[PDB]
Amino acid sequence: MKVRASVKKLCRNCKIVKRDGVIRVICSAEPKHKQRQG
Amino acid sequence: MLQPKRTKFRKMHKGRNRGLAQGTDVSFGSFGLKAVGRGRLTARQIEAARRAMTRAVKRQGKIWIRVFPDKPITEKPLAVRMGKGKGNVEYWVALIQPGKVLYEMDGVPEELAREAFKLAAAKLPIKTTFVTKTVM
Amino acid sequence: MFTINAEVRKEQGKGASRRLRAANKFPAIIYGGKEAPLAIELDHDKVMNMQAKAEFYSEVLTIVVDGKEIKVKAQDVQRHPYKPKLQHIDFVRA
Amino acid sequence: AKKVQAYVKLQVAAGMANPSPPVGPALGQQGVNIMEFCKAFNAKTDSIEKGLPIPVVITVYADRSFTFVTKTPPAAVLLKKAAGIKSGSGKPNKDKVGKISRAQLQEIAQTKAADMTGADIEAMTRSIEGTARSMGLVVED
RNA sequence: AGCCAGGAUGUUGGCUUAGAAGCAGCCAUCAUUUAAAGAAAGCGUAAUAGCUCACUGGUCGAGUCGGCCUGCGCGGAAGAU
Ligand SMILES: [Mg+2]
Ligand SMILES: [Zn+2]
Repeated sequence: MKVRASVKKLCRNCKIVKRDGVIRVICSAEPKHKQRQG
Repeated sequence: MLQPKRTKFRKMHKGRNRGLAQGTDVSFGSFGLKAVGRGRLTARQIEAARRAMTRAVKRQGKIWIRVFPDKPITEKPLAVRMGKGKGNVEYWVALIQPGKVLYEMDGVPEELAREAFKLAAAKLPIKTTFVTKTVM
Repeated sequence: MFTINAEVRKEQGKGASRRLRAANKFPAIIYGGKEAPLAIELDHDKVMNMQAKAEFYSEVLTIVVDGKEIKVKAQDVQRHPYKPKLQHIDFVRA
Repeated sequence: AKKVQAYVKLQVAAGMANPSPPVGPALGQQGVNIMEFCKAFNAKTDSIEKGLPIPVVITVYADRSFTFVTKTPPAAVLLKKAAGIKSGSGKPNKDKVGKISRAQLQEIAQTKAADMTGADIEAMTRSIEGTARSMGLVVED
C-alpha cells in the first residue's frame, strides 16, 4: 500500500475508488499500484 | 540561474506586489504557462521549471522565458541581530502577478506542451494555467 | 455571419461594468464610421463561444441592438488577465 | 483440414544440403528431429529451385510424420537477383542504393502464382511494388 | 460499457545490435485483402516465441464521453496534565 497525499492511476488497470471516505487506487494488474490517500 | 548582468544598485526595497500582470498574452510562441497566482519566482525556480520543460520536449520547438528575475532579495544570516544594515543579496526574483505569461513554447504539439508545462508548473510556487496564442 | 444580440446600456463606469460581468454579461463599444459610439452589453458566454473562432476576428459581425442590425468588426478585445473570460470588445463599424 | 497443431517458421538456404547449423535448436525441440530434411526437403528442393532459401511450414504430428507444404521464396530474398544488387537498407533514402524495374518485380510476382491468396494481377503487382519501395530500392517505371 | 469473432498479408520492411522480426535504438509511418487489423502501445521473448490492445461485424436498445466555468464538501491533517 502506497499511502500518499497524491493518489493516481499508475496504469490502465488502476481504478480510483472511494471507500469509507478514503480515495484508493486498486489495481487488478499490479499490487504495487494500490494506493491510499493519507 | 538568471540574474541581471549589472544592476544600478545592489539592494532594493521590498516593495509590494499589488496589481495584475502586463505580459499577459502569448506573444512569441503558440502556448504559454500563465500565472494565475501572485508571488515571486526565484531564479532557481525559473531554472528548475525551464529544465523540466526543455527535457520534456526533448530539445524540440522553442521556449521563451517571459519573466526575468531582476529583484535582489536580501537575507540576514543566522544569529544576526535585527539592525546594522540591510542584509546581503542572496537570490533574485521576478515578481509575478496574476496573468503573467511566464513561459512560452512553440514548435511542439499542444498535448506535448501541456505535459511540459505541467512538469514546469510542478516546479513553481504559484498556481499556473495553460494558455494558447490568441488571435487578437 | 456571426450574429450578436446586444443591449444599449445606461449604466457606465467601473461599478456598472463589474456589475455586468458579475451577471455573466460584459460591456462592449461600437465606434467608427460617422455615428456616435454606442455602449452595449453582451452576453458573455455566447460571445465567448463565438470568438473562439478565428472568423470572429476576421469576418464582419452583426450586432443587433434594439432589433437593429449593425455591421461591425471586432477590432480590440480586453480579456481577463488569467481567466478565460472577456472584459470588453471594441467593435468598429464595418 | 486440421487445426494448427504446432509449427515454426525458420528456414535457410536451400541449395546447400543438411541445413542444420543455421537453424539448429528451434525445430529439433518439440516434434521433428534433425535427419528428416536431408531427403524430404531435398526431394522438394530440386523440383522447384536450388541455391536460394525457401521457407516451409512444419505442422508436426504425434505420428512423427509432419506434413510440409512449401511456398515460393519470398520477396524477402528474391529481389536480389533481378535488381542485380545485394544491399537493401542502410541508406535507402539518404542516397538510393538499389534499382529495379516494374517488369522484373512483376516477374518475381508471377513466379509466385499461388504464393498467397490473391485474385488480381495488379494487386500483387503493387504489393511487390510496395515491398520494393519499402526495403530501399526505387522501382524504375 | 459489457458479451460473441477477428485483430491479417508484402513483412522477417528495414537499418542496427553482446540479443532486437513490434519495442538498446535510427528511418521510412507504404501497398494488398479488407467489415477491420499500428510497419505496433503495453506487457512478454534469449530477438524470435506469446497475452492483449488500436481497429471492424453481431447481441444489446438510450443515451454516452471528457474537457472548462463555477457552489459547497473530501483527503493532504502528527504533541505532549
Ligand atoms: Mg469602487
Ligand atoms: Zn495499476
